[PDB]
Amino acid sequence: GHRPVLVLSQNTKRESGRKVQSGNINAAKTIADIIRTCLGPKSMMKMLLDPMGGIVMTNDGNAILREIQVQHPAAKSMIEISRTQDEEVGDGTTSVIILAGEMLSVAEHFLEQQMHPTVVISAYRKALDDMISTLKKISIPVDISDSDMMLNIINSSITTKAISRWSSLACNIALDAVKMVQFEENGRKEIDIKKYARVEKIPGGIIEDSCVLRGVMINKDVTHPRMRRYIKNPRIVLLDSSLEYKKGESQTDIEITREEDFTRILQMEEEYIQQLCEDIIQLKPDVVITEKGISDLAQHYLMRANITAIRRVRKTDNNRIARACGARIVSRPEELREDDVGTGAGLLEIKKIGDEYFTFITDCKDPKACTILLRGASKEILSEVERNLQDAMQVCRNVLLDPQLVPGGGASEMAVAHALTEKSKAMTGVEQWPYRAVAQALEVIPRTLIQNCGASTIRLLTSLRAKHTQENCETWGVNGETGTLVDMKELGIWEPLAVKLQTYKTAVETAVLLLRIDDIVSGHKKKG
Amino acid sequence: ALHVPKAPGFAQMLKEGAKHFSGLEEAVYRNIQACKELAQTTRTAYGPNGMNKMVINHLEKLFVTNDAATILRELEVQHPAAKMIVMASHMQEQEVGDGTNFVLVFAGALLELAEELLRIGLSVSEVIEGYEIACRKAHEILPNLVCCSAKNLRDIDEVSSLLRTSIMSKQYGNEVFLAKLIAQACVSIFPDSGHFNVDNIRVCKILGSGISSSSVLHGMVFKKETEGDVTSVKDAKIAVYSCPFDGMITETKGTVLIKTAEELMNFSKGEENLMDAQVKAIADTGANVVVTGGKVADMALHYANKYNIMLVRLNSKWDLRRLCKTVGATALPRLTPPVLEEMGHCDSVYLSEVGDTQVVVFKHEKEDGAISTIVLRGSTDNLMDDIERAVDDGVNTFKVLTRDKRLVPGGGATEIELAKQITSYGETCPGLEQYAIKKFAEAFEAIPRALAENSGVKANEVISKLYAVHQEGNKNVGLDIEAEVPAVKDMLEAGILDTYLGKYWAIKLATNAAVTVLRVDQIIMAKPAGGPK
Amino acid sequence: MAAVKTLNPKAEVARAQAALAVNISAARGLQDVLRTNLGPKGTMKMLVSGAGDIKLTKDGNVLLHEMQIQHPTASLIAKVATAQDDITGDGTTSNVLIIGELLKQADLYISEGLHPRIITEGFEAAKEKALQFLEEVKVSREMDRETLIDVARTSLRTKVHAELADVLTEAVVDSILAIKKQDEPIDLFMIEIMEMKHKSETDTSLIRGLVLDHGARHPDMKKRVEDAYILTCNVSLEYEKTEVNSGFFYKSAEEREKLVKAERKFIEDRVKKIIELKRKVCGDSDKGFVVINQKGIDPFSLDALSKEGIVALRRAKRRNMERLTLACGGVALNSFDDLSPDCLGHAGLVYEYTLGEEKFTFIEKCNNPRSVTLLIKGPNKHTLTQIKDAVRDGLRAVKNAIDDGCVVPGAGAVEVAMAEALIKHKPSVKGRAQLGVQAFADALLIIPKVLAQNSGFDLQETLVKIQAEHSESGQLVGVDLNTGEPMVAAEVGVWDNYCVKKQLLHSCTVIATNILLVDEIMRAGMS
Amino acid sequence: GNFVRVTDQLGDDFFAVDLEAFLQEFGLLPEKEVLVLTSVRNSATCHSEDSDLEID
Amino acid sequence: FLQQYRKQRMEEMRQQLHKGPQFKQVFEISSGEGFLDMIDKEQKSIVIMVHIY
Ligand SMILES: Nc1ncnc2c1ncn2[C@@H]1O[C@H](COP(=O)(O)OP(=O)(O)O)[C@@H](O)[C@H]1O
Ligand SMILES: Nc1ncnc2c1ncn2[C@@H]1O[C@H](COP(=O)(O)OP(=O)(O)O)[C@@H](O)[C@H]1O
Ligand SMILES: Nc1ncnc2c1ncn2[C@@H]1O[C@H](COP(=O)(O)OP(=O)(O)O)[C@@H](O)[C@H]1O
Ligand SMILES: [Mg+2]
Ligand SMILES: [Mg+2]
Ligand SMILES: [Mg+2]
Repeated sequence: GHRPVLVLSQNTKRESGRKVQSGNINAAKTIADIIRTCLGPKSMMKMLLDPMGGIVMTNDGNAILREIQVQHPAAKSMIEISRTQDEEVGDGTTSVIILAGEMLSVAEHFLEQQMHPTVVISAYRKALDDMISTLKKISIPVDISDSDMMLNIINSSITTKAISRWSSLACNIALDAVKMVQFEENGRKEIDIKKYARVEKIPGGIIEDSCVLRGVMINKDVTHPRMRRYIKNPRIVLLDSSLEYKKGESQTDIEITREEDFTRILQMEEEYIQQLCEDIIQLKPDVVITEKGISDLAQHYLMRANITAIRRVRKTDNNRIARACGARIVSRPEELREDDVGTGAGLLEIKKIGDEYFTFITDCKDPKACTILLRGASKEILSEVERNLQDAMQVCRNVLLDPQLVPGGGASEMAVAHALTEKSKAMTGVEQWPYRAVAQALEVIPRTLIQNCGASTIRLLTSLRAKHTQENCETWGVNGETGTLVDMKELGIWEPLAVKLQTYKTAVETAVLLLRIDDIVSGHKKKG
Repeated sequence: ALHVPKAPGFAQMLKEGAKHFSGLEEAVYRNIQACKELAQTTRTAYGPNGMNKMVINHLEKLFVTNDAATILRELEVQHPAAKMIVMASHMQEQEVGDGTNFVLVFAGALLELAEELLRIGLSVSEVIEGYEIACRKAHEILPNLVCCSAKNLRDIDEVSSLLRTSIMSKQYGNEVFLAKLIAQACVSIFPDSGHFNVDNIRVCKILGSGISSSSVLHGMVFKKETEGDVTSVKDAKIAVYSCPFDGMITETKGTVLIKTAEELMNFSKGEENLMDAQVKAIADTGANVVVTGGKVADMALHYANKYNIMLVRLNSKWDLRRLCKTVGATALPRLTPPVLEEMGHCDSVYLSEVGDTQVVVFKHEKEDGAISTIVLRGSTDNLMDDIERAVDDGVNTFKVLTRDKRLVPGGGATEIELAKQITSYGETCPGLEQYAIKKFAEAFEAIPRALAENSGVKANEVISKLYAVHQEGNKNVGLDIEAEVPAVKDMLEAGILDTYLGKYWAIKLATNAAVTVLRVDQIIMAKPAGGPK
Repeated sequence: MAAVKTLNPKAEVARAQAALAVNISAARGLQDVLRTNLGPKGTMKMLVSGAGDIKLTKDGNVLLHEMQIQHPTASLIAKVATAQDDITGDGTTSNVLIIGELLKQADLYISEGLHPRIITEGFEAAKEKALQFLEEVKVSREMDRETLIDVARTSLRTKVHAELADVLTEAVVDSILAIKKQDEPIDLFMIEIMEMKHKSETDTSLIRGLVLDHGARHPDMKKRVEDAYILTCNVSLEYEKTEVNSGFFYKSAEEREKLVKAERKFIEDRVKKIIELKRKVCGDSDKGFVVINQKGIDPFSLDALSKEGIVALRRAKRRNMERLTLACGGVALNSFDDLSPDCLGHAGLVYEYTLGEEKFTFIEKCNNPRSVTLLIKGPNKHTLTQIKDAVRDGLRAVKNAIDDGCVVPGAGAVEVAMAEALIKHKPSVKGRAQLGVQAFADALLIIPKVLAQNSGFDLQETLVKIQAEHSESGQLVGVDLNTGEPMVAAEVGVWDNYCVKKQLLHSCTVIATNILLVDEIMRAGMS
Repeated sequence: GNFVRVTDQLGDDFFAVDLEAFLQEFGLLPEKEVLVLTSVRNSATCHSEDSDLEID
Repeated sequence: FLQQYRKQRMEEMRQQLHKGPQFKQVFEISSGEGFLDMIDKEQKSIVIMVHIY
């Protein structure tokens, strides 16, 4: 048809200049303002409606941000920052977004004037280095062997979540899970909360009945009623290969001419099943767990040896059982060895919860994996409880790997801001203004805590700044429940240094990344 | 100030297509109106004078009948209270086989009188309690109204007289002939053992000669031809095979592996020789009729013709089982010759033409056997369907009589006596349940009222005469159908009697349906959406 | 307007007071609908699906599922009620009522400028005190037959009509007592619930055996066996193909016949083993042999078994293996390699019943059946469904009353006493959480209010009479649904499950606290 | 695939499980392939001179 | 009762807990020529599912 001469495509949109920078900064500010009120011990929860019909009720920043679909690429960058913070340290997700928004605001203040973004970026990087130095300076060590202090750290981590009502139970569950899943092999230490330390939520009951199991629990039942549903000291054998006759890999058509060959073939199928079962029985086990199917004839031959069999178990669940009971998964039954038999599980029991059967292996001696059994009001309540427990376990692992500890309640923010402000007095350049501005941008955390508590922001923040101008007041923060100044070595709110370092680094680098853009091109085909 | 918003709460949360009805006027009265409308639709087909109805379903199939259950089944009932009443009627049909229209009429009358009671001030609970009390009283009274018993079921005359009343409501004009046919068919069945099987009565419908040409055959009739050349056997020795009349084959896969010219030249000859030997072995046992459930091979048919064997192929496994039952043979799973005990026997098997239909008849000379067939003639398919429905009603009446032999007077006499007795009982009950008991008694008037309305006379005069004669002390008096003016007569002498079990179950089911409909207070209906089935 | 709507223009958002009002309105609508369900004097509801199926019920969970609702708060309350039903099996209507009343009482103070956090703190303190009081007031008793009868009646009378409830009470109590083993958890999978559609609703009863929804597939099978040996097996007696693509090859018709005859020898061996065992155990003709197979039986094996006078059933339910093993007393077999008479169960009567096209088999007169069946009978499908729901509720109630060594008085007496205790404890709570404690007590008071309202009496006068009677004497007095006067629930026989009350308190408090703290609702997953 | 008025055979509350099974049972949906849930990124594809070579 | 598909619930479970990064949105075709050259282009052996709505 009509042909208009064009360089780029019709659907290609390009904008540049101060408009792009202002749009990016306001997008980041809006993203921060979305979750501004979900920070602190007095945070309010939010209902998120899934596009799939689900409901998410949470005050965690990452879930709220991941449930929101946005068009502006700056908001997408902010959501990616939230996800990065969640994946790296598992805490501080709400704080990093607010910090990035405040830093971008104070940067926009300078970009309105005739200051180039590169100068602001260099000042921001200098400030970030100084913040890291100050945070490492004001940190204090912790004794990992002290269970009380670890429980206190986990509590101060979870005081801002809905699970804070059952603080002691949640802290004990998280500490026990992290401690027992901790592993050491070949000179390489690991925690691996992701693979092991599985959280299983069964709606109903009371949350005070939730506990961490000394072993693994799965939603499975015996393959046949004659199986024993209660074994005192079981010997467990784990497999992946099916216990049933299966076709080979190659095309293996038979040609039957004699009369008895058909019955002979069926008899050898049965004999092969019997041989596999006898090879299993030779180790004299009590429980056989398979990731794949178990034939009925195999069940009968296992019963002849009084062996309980469970089939169709997930690979992750089977690995967890192997870690818990100290067994090794074996593919070919004829290659079973004595050390592959799992001895160490002190009880196996299949009990009925509600209208379902659940398999419990919950008396292991020194188990390296666990199931956190969560019981509660409903599915959404248990999902929020699981998220809070995940936060607690992440904080526990962070403390275990890095025993440095940092005062909370905004005390660290004010201390770092004061140190950077004092340091900025001896530079006498053009970068001192952005340096000081991004230093004072850290005060958005105590300000947010005061705002959420409902107290007077200006008076309390001025008093806190005046206190931090003194000679030893690095641990003075705000009480987020009463809206009063308090020493954090008395209140007891402390946070891992790793979380604070990650939060500051991520916020500063988000500001730096969003400050480097002045041109936006959109609408072009993906071309691939 | 131009629109009325939805009320906050449940009204706003309701889905777009959903409907919510709550409260007396919004739910109970609407349900009662729907049930009354359904009863009105079915009412005009009650009794001997009930007119037929032409019902065309969604598949253009045409039904001409006065059977209430069939009419309700072919109707597209959408209101769910009327749906419950239809389920009650169908349950009555399944349990007894007759009295569905009674169930519908009684339920409609009960619900109308319940609406009246609710309007005058009574609560739903009081009406339900009174209805249940009156139903218990009626069930207690009913055994005392039994006038006579069957006292014999092997006699043709007695069974015909008993079934005449049952099949007089449908096909009023010609009921003696149908009664005789069904009596003969049922007396053939029902051996010395007390059990009676309804399935053992088969109905074959062939066009052409009017229903007066119908007859009862001691055996079975199949609308098909013979596979072979033999078409008539006089001393049948049927051997029945469930397997196809062909060489048996492997179940996995069969491949003829030929490695030499001799095998290629000998395979077909050997196969044919094996077929000939098998058919000869079958024929050597004296069998002259072979019935198979599968296909018939060409070579097998050729050798059956060679040895003078009559072949009949039955596609339906039910037909094969019925033939085995009516002949006395065992359906062999293989093509082996039948042993003496497994061989069937029949007096005559032959190919015949009735009208323009080719049929195969397995005929017994003796008036005995396990299965009897009624051959229905007629000039229209719909007419034969209606006659088949009447035959089903008669056979169900015979089955009920086998279960319980007690009978109560028909023609509304039992209903009038029940109404009188329940009214007398309720007049002595102090409390608010007396109104419900009296209304339950009055609901029995709907049966004689419907009979009189269909007969073409004034119902009020008939009911007044019935009350007068019953107060006189005659409990066996009902309305005279064969009269141009309101008149009554004794039906113990007239033979117009209906089963006790039918009345008992009909009253129970109608009362249960009415009470269940009354119990509903709120209705929440989803969007109709789809779901054709 | 809001921040979210700027990033996502087509986003639905309710903030602060708007979100709280939305949640409270949804909860109050659910409460308004489910008020009429509570109590034996509640009104039956009528539910018609899209296809047109009719369902009559009074159950709170069923009504919640069958209302046409698309609200998020309704979804959360439905999840809570579903968990309640799954675990305890009772108290869903009370769950919804208490949640709605808690939200309404909280809004009574929040609308006066009070922050919801204080209300939630008061809720937590009141919940702790209420749990302590409930632990104090529970009546520990020896669960004899009479107490279980009272509990089952207290559930079923609410669920169904009084006479049907009276029948079902004995049915469920006897069924539970039959399968119960001393100091062992009760497995409710061992009480089969079977629906038949021919008799009246009061003809339902308990069979000390099993009822199978399938019968023998061979016409020559016996229709009634007096003394039966039960063989429960999971072995395929039908033709089976080789796993490795066997195929046949022959060169003549005689070879084909030989291969056809020889290809069934594998199944014929197992049929021969069964027949040999039958001939060994019962050489005479009086005793019968019954084979119940989870797998299939081909017509050849059916005929072979029938010729030996053995009635056989195929394609039985998987749970029926355990049910028959516990009832008849045999051993379920996955193979016939070593089968001996000690693996045979015994049934004192096995007969076949036919209902239209549907076919049934009865296994009765067992020695000491540890697995029984409940035969639901009725003239309608909706009647059968309602009776099945009522039976489920009653079985759960009896199982809870057995598992718990105690039982709580009903008729709202425990709610009234608990509210009085909360009011007395209120001065001990420091701060403004006393308002939350008062709201919790008022919300707890909803059950007697709704009971009196459903019974037709005046709500406030009846409630104050109950409270005055309780305060005057200290007894656990509840609402009499016939006269409206105070009545001692324990003496009359109105019992409530202790676990049900505890779960009600915990779940209602948790969900109300979580809903009250929600201040922002979003739907921003589009575009 | 010629699916029209899928609500007739799926309803109005069908979840991803229903659609997945409904597509699988006609054999139109490709078989599920196991893959890493999330990991670190590499983002390289061959090219030229991408070869460490032994010194000689 | 294997037909009731208890596994459907856990299928929904890990479909809900599927991935970490953003779940993206369904691509929307705005022009008829867009649909035409979307189906005409792209690799042939890759299934394309279109939802008219
Ligand atoms: N009792 C308390 N008093 C004052 N501040 C607190 C208290 N508990 C936690 N905080 C502060 O709240 C912050 C945690 O908020 P949270 O909701 O976890 O956001 P994030 O998930 O981003 O860490 C921490 O920085 C901590 O300093
Ligand atoms: N010859 C007759 N005279 C008077 N009443 C009759 C006669 N025959 C049948 N009836 C009455 O008709 C009623 C049967 O009506 P019918 O159309 O069969 O309805 P249903 O099929 O529901 O029983 C019976 O109650 C019987 O009393
Ligand atoms: N006979 C009775 N008299 C007084 N109150 C009763 C009686 N039976 C049951 N209740 C009360 O009714 C309540 C049960 O109502 P129900 O409809 O079962 O609600 P839910 O299904 O939520 O348990 C119990 O709290 C009990 O106290
Ligand atoms: Mg945190
Ligand atoms: Mg009739
Ligand atoms: Mg209840």
